[PDB]
Amino acid sequence: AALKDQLIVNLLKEEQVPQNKITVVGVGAVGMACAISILMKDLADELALVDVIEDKLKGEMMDLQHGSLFLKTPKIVSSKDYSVTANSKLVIITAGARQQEGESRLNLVQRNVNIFKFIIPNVVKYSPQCKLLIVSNPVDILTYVAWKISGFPKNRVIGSGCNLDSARFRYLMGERLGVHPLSCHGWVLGEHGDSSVPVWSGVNVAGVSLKSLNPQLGTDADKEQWKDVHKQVVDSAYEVIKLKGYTSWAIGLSVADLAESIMKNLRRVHPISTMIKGLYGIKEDVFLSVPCILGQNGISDVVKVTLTPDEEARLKKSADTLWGIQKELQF
Amino acid sequence: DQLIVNLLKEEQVPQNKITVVGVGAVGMACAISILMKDLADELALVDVIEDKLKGEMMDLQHGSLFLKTPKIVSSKDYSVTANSKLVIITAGARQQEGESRLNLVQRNVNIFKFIIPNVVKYSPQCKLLIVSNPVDILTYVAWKISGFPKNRVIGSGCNLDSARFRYLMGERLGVHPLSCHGWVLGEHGDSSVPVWSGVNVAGVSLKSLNPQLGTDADKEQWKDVHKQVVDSAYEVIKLKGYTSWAIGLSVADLAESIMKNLRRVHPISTMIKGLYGIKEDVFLSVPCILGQNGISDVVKVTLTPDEEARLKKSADTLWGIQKELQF
Amino acid sequence: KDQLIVNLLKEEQVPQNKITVVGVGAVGMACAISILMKDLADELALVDVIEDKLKGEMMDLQHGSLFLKTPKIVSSKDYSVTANSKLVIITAGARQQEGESRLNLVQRNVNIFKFIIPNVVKYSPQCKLLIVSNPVDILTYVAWKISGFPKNRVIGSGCNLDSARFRYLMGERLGVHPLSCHGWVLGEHGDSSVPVWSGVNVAGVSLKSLNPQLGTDADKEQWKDVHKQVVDSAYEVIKLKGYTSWAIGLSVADLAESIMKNLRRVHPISTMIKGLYGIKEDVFLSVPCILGQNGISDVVKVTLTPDEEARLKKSADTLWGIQKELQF
Amino acid sequence: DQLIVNLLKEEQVPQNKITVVGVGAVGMACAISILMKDLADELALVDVIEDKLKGEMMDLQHGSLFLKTPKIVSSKDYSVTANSKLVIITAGARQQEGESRLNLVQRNVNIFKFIIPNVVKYSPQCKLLIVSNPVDILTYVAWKISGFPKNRVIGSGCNLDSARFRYLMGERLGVHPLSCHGWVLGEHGDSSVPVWSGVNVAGVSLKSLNPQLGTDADKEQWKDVHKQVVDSAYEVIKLKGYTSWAIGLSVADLAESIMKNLRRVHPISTMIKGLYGIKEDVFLSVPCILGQNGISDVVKVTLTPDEEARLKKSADTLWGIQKELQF
Repeated sequence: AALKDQLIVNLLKEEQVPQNKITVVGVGAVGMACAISILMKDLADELALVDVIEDKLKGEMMDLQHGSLFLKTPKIVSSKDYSVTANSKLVIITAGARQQEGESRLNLVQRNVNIFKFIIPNVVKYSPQCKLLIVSNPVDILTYVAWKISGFPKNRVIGSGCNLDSARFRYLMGERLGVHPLSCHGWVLGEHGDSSVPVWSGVNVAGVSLKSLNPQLGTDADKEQWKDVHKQVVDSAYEVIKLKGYTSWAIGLSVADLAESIMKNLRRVHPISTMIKGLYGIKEDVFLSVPCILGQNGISDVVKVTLTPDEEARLKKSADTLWGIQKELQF
Repeated sequence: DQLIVNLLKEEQVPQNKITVVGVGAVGMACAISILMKDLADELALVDVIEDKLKGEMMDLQHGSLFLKTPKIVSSKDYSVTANSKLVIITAGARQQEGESRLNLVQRNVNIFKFIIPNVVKYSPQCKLLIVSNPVDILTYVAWKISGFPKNRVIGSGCNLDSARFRYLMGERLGVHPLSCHGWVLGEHGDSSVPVWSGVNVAGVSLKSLNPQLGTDADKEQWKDVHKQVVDSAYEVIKLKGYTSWAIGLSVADLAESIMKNLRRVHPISTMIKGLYGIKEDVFLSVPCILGQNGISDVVKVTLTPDEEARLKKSADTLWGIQKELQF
Repeated sequence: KDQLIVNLLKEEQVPQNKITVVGVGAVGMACAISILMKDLADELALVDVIEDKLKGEMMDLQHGSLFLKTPKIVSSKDYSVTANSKLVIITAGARQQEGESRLNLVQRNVNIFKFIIPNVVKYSPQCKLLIVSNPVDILTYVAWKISGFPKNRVIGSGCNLDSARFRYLMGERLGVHPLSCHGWVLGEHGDSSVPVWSGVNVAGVSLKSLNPQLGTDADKEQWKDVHKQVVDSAYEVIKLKGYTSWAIGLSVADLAESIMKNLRRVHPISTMIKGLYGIKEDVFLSVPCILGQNGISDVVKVTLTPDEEARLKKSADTLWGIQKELQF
Repeated sequence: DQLIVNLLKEEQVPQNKITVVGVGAVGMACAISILMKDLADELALVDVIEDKLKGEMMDLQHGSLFLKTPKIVSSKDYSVTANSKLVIITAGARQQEGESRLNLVQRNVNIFKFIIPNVVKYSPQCKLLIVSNPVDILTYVAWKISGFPKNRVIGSGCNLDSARFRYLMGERLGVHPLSCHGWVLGEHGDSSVPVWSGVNVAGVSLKSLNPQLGTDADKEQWKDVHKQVVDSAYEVIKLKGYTSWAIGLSVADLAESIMKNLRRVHPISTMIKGLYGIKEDVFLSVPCILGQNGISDVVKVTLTPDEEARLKKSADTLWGIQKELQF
């Protein structure tokens, strides 16, 4: 308009050329938790939202845009069309059918396959070089699904996996000791949720392992009953869902932590879900959480945790179960 | 005990504590924004619905690894709010269809006669920040019930209205809203006043370049920007059912000024008797200096006669409702 | 270690948000620490001709890595270390000596820039250039000429720190945070800068509308002394501590933030103003500029009084009178 | 006051104030790090050279627009430090060539007999963080002159040594130092102790994979990492003449745990009489829990016989000198 041209003289015709762009697919509670956390950590210069419900999608977009004065992310966009996501560095998948009472993982996954067969090829088309971060449950199997459909190399398809399980473990460990979770170390690996593995040998403060002071740590003979910390981790989502109906804030913060390592090329070590065929005795195409070095090319390296026979067996059983489900999937 | 050796029988007194009352979408957006900005060393949540409260508290605690707020607590018992520097009220009644204004406001008075005295009892020195709508009269109600001096009872007012104005302003100009200046004042919502004489970029008044700016003669109809602001909450509610994120960021911005004693200027709701021709105890949004004692100073905005009449009218409407309230 | 970490990907890292600082004097290291603590870069490169000092500064920054989010800090006298920078900040140059004319001082900076700038352009053809070396406005012209860059990608820090100082002093007078005190100092950085009194305001309330003599000798609040303090600032600080560093470092990192995050905020920085503001020469002067990922894309047009006009024109004449004598 | 109307007679007092004593390169690096981490609502600087002091203050004030610390003050008079939560001591004297270690400490005692009583008069409830070298003995000196309980007198100790270890470890492994764990304890400087048993990534002890880790038979020669840690300051001093940036960031990390009550674990200098077989009043670095009350708890590291003997030898040297100081 004329007033704008009285106020401002334009000296450059510029192109879009997005530079540090993140897409979040799905604007349910998880997706919007991821979105607000990413915004308040200044990780992106452009944020795109995608979902199939157009009213909801646009109203979330607008609500975020109205806070722009208080943010440092200049462009917030949304559309049901995936061209809005073009040139993302990182695309976060939180969409999918949510599990019904009594529904098996096989049935739920199969319900999601038709959804992912639409989303993933669309994401890959408009951002052929992006990293894919899968959050939708069940996380380990859906990361496999996204990997197979995308054709992406394994380093660029990542499941959020046990990142939050380990965060929950450290929160509860810290509450017990009276120390901040940042200084309380412990790793929950393997399958996300009920079959995860607390690696008791690695639980430590300031490099002092608890098991060195308490040889019964994590067993039924343990006088402090640290096995119940892992049980609380396993039961956390059910507990929160019972009180408030869903979880959102912690997974959103967890996912923004992963986004930070990717966008900033930090090469921090995260318990996240990666294709571990060839490692820990696994012989099939399976995604499980191990400590992964996460940076600008996704997962480039893994730490080799020394596992006991019991821990290794729990891992192999998960991989067998996972593979048993996956080979029954109709793509 | 074998791992950690205690050396100090110390007792924990909260130094920079904030309480949010109400854990609906508005209160939780305030909570998450306050946690992300590292403004409190303790966050307390209060609501009457005990399971939903506890579940929100737990969801936040599970993210502690990613935060710098080492204690997050909740309870329907207001003792958990003790020693808050700042208490943010988002609870209240929603209008029933066919219910009248005063009657809705009176129901809010009855609600606040429980909430405010419990807040005052455990944090006698806190600042009170009222976000519940309708904000201007409910700030008055909180002020009356609390007994606090006026500098320590604040309404969020037109803070979000102005941020929306600066967002829409920035879209027309291709400029970041941080560099687009404009002020919406008065009664939050439909009767608010955009002060066209102050709209500027880099100290260049837009009205000086477009003398009809804001009027019906405006060739670019910039009054539609203020209409978009007035309709904003309505459009978003229609689309997604409620608003949460923008009000949360806006309230965290006020909390930052208070907790860090910044003395930035915000368009917030304060008790303006004595100014802009107002004679009664009424709260309207003007530019306020916000710091560790609340609102200590106001910027005197030169208003046109039409603008001044609008402020006076909405002050009359507010006082008409307020003098019928039963405390 | 191969037993501990198993490599899964053969990767060649390309930095995506790299910044270079040229010159590791006090101004350069202040820009460096501020940029690191604002998490603006995924890689920081330092360049300087003093090899020992340069390496000691790099090591000292690297030892703080644990407390930072910038995973790679490198340095060399060789500009290959700067390859693929989004943003290159020049603080190096010559300092005037006893008996040396201004023209000769600037010419020594030209000859220095004739080594630095072509090396910067060799390794980062698409970078934005931010010139901090004094005399700022002339040397931004020198860098632009030598680089062959289009004007949107050569930025001089200009009056950014001057306006920040004005806003600090304004906030001290009023008891308001400088974030809420608005005023613009434009034109030439330093002695000949121009305070645009018409724009000084709080919350959109122009102080001149309340005080018609604002900024004049008849002003009873004597606001002219605020600008005089702005002009004298560097001199007072240099007299007391020997140099200035912290403030310019913070203001450069504020500029770096708008560029790296494509914010399109408005800053009083030095841009090639030929054909604008009544100016006819290829000269750099500070006006309110829209700063983003392509540099300066747009300029706000401040309405100037006749006095303000004449001062900007006079600065343009002064700058051009020097620039036309230079040997590139 | 046509522009601003005052509404409140406030006698403002600082709520989150930090003081830095000494504006040499270490002190100013501490200051800029603390300003940029938004840790304080007021920052005070103190030193004996008035021109240098005022100029550093002015240089910081001129960046206020880019900060969130609304008051920055300085003086040589300690009244400017009143009501500090935390006071950081970086001032002192450097060992001249041919000067005995005992004489150097005593010269620092004499300076501290002026500094510490003035700090304590104006901030009787502060935590004291001693950065001046040699840190371990000077934390003792400040403790004795202040009369403070041990929890409130903290030496920066081995915090930076461990950060350098983790930097060098991360460089060897291709991993960010945040994910590389290792602890350097004891006396800051040539005699520090690297606790090889705690060195790990993701809870995987490197010693479990390499039993010779840190010994002369170590095929990867990790002992050279701790030698680099010990030689670091000397190398950087040789190249640029002093060190500043890293110690500044390290101090601001400790200030963060104090100001925000984080209760993180840091390898810092604390009175450890009663632990590790030590029977005198000496300060050494062990893993401490750091919060709003200073050092409240300590992690009990299992030390091998060699490691226990290094720590006890440092204790003996420390006490040997401390025994001979004139207070």
